[PDB]
Amino acid sequence: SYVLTQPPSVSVAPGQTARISCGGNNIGNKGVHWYQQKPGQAPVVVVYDDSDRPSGIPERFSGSNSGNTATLTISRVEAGDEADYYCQVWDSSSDHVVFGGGTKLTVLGQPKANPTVTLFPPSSEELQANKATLVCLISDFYPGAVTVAWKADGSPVKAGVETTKPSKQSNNKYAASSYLSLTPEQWKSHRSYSCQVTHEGSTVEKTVAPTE
Amino acid sequence: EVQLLESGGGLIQPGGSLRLSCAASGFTFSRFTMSWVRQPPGKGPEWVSGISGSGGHTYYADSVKGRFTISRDNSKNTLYLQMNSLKAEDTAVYYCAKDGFVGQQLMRRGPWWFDPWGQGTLVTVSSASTKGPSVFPLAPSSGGTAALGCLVKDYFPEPVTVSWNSGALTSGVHTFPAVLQSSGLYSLSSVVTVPSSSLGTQTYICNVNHKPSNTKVDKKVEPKSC
Amino acid sequence: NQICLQKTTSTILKPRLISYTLPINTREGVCITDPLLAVDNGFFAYSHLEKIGSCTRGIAKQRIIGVGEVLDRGDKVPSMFMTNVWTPPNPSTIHHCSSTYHEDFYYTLCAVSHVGDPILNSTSWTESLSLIRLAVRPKSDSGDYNQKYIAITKVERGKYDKVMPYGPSGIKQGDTLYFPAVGFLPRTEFQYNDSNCPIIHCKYSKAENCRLSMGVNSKSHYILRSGLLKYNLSLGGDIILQFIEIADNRLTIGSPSKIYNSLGQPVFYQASYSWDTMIKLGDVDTVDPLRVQWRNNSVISRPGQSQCPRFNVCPEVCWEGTYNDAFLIDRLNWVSAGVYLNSNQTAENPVFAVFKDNEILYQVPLAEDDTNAQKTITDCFLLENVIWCISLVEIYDTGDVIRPKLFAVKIPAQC
Ligand SMILES: *[C@@H]1O[C@H](CO)[C@@H](O)[C@H](O)[C@H]1NC(C)=O
Ligand SMILES: *[C@@H]1O[C@H](CO)[C@@H](O)[C@H](O)[C@H]1NC(C)=O
Ligand SMILES: *[C@@H]1O[C@H](CO)[C@@H](O)[C@H](O)[C@H]1NC(C)=O
Ligand SMILES: *[C@@H]1O[C@H](CO)[C@@H](O)[C@H](O)[C@H]1NC(C)=O
Ligand SMILES: [Cl-]
Ligand SMILES: [Zn+2]
Repeated sequence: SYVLTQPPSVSVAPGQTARISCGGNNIGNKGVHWYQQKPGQAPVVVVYDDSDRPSGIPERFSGSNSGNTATLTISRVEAGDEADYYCQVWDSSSDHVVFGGGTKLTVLGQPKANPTVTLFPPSSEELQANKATLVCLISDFYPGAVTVAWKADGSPVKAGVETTKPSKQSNNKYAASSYLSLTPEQWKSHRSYSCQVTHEGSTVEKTVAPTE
Repeated sequence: EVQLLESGGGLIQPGGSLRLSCAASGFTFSRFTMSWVRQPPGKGPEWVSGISGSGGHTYYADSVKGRFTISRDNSKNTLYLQMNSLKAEDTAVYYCAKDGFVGQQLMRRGPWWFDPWGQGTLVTVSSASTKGPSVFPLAPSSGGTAALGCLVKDYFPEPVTVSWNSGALTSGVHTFPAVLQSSGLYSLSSVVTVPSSSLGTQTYICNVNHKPSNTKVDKKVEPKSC
Repeated sequence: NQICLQKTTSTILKPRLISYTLPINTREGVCITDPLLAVDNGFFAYSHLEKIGSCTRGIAKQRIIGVGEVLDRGDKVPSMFMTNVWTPPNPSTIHHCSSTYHEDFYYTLCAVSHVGDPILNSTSWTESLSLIRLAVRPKSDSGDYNQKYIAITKVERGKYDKVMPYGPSGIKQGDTLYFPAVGFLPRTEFQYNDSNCPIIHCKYSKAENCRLSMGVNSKSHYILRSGLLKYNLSLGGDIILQFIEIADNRLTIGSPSKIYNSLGQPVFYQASYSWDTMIKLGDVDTVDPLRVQWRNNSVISRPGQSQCPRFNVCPEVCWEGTYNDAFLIDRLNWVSAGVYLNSNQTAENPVFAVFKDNEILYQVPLAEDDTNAQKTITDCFLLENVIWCISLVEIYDTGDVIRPKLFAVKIPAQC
């Protein structure tokens, strides 16, 4: 029931010193612990009891707790440090262990690369099966995070959308895909459909029309 | 060294029951509090339940109380989780986690923290039955290139495999990872970027193979006539 | 001696902050720890340790042992007015001080150590005890009347290797002082019968859990047994210190304790530092040997950790808990007053309460729900003919010095 709040994203360059935040109401009244989770692995404790350091953890990982925010600052940041960071406390008003939402720490070993977007309308075979699926394919973007928004004409659509987590390609860039599932009557009822991919503040837009 | 080895995960329908086990070594098992911590896909971890070294006290999260049972056999160094009446939102990777504190203190600032974690065991609560894909063509008609592909739709479970022209076409091929829909079925697309020069002189067929349902579909992707 | 005897969720208790009259200054990275409080016969004793930096791992700056008078400060609220303060030269060497009032002086018995807390370094500690006598009403031109320091050398320990004061305050009986104390006994010499550990309704308990948990860990060289340190002032000569072990009825690990006068008789409290976490207090049946008629109290416990949390009753091997004593204010109805921590596994949420064995009559929070608080010491008394209790509470300030606070609570005569 006690709530821990974390910033969703944090970015630095190699060897730069980063600072991750864990916010909770009067969080100085609680002992904060920090875990690091590299992709495909289990989390690992890097700070416990606000500031104590477990043996085997480099000294550059440091923790502190005061007032309404605990902070895990990492100095001399390195490409190995790209991981998800979670803070954690014990809530004695509920006897619960509470986690934060997590902070993606990104250190950029690459210049920014805008995604290439291709939009596919529903095929005639799928339409003859009384189904319609819009296929928006996103490739070759760095860093690996995008936001997809679909539009019916100029109007937003938010039901029937499924977007994948980004995956790293073989060229170290990222790819993703988003699917808009439509009924045949709501596919034909509009003049145009658009998939808008927003990557690092810039948006790339692709449009398809039901009337070929 | 301390090892935690989880097992018992798998696929189950909503309302079913699964039993997780965690094999522990490297420490005196009965002197430490042990917990299960789960991580739904794409989200952060969530504490499920914990148990004291003797098992005299059990602790549960509200989301899980009344359905799961934490227990512990100290002669076997094994931690258990009997999950009953499973729901779709219970789908996650479930971790064994050992209390990291060692020493003698009367009180602890943070009485619950975890070191180490196991590598976890995956639990999938889904209604999906095994189903072959429906394969639809993505017709081509961006520079001097065209993009054509295949849509591998509504199949379960993973994986599928996609080839083009029986492996003769590999350059410019991009098979995207699948999406998991509301229904629990997967969909993916594979796209080849080709010269538009070649649209009238080379044929393109995608080869989709879904071994779980023994489904092999070949789909010729041709330019549409508008 | 009229107090309300009916339970009520109304807040009829109005705690007053009275720390203004004590020298507890606040600064950037100063922590004040290891506190002591005693109130007897209109006088008091107080002590704390000023540290620089970490409250637990910080450097020792100043230790003070002070006495004075408890007086109506001007608005019919009692407060503590210091008259005589002593300062030891090496503040990192003084440990586990215990104060007892007797005939115009406060006698504080302290342990001397250059290895840290003796509890956490039992075998390396060479037993060293001393006593500082402070007059509650100082005189000029008096020599050693105001302050007298004596090292203890005659110690009778019985079967125990080392003995040590272990609690905030003690009691006098005639002209003999009694201090809360602890004896270090090697495990090998400890006589205990496993069949006596009560696991009967404890499915996950083992017979060995009691004997193992009499030390700070299962493989500890020593077990700790609480008791008394006796000093007969009428003897004279070279002072003799006598350890009196506590009886084995409801035995728990040696822990900071308090023996005190209430309504003409000695009362005892012992901190629950293991698996028997229900509050341990009651009238003293006999001082020597020491036997306590523990109350069968069903409403007050202490925060622990995950193995023996609050309200644990079944034997485990655990060294967890806090010191939160209670003061008997009415022996006929056996009612007590004290501060407890309203948390299962963390030291937070202090609540001043007036309670019987099986019922909390009334209570009031002393801070916010989340405010950190560890040790609490409560002593009650008459001011004119009004019943007051004074409560020292270790409290953590989120904004800032982390320091003890002093509260005066009037016990209502009516409802
Ligand atoms: C503390 O433990 C008791 C049982 O011992 C339980 O009833 C109570 O809900 C717990 N408190 C919290 C805040 O969970
Ligand atoms: C405990 O005593 C030993 C003596 O052998 C010495 O390391 C030191 O004085 C103490 N250690 C700690 C950590 O307090
Ligand atoms: C203290 O010593 C005196 C002798 O001076 C003796 O009469 C008295 O009984 C002793 N009291 C105690 C409690 O031992
Ligand atoms: C507490 O209960 C025990 C066991 O019934 C009894 O022997 C003891 O006298 C009781 N204590 C009080 C103060 O009544
Ligand atoms: Cl161990
Ligand atoms: Zn519409």
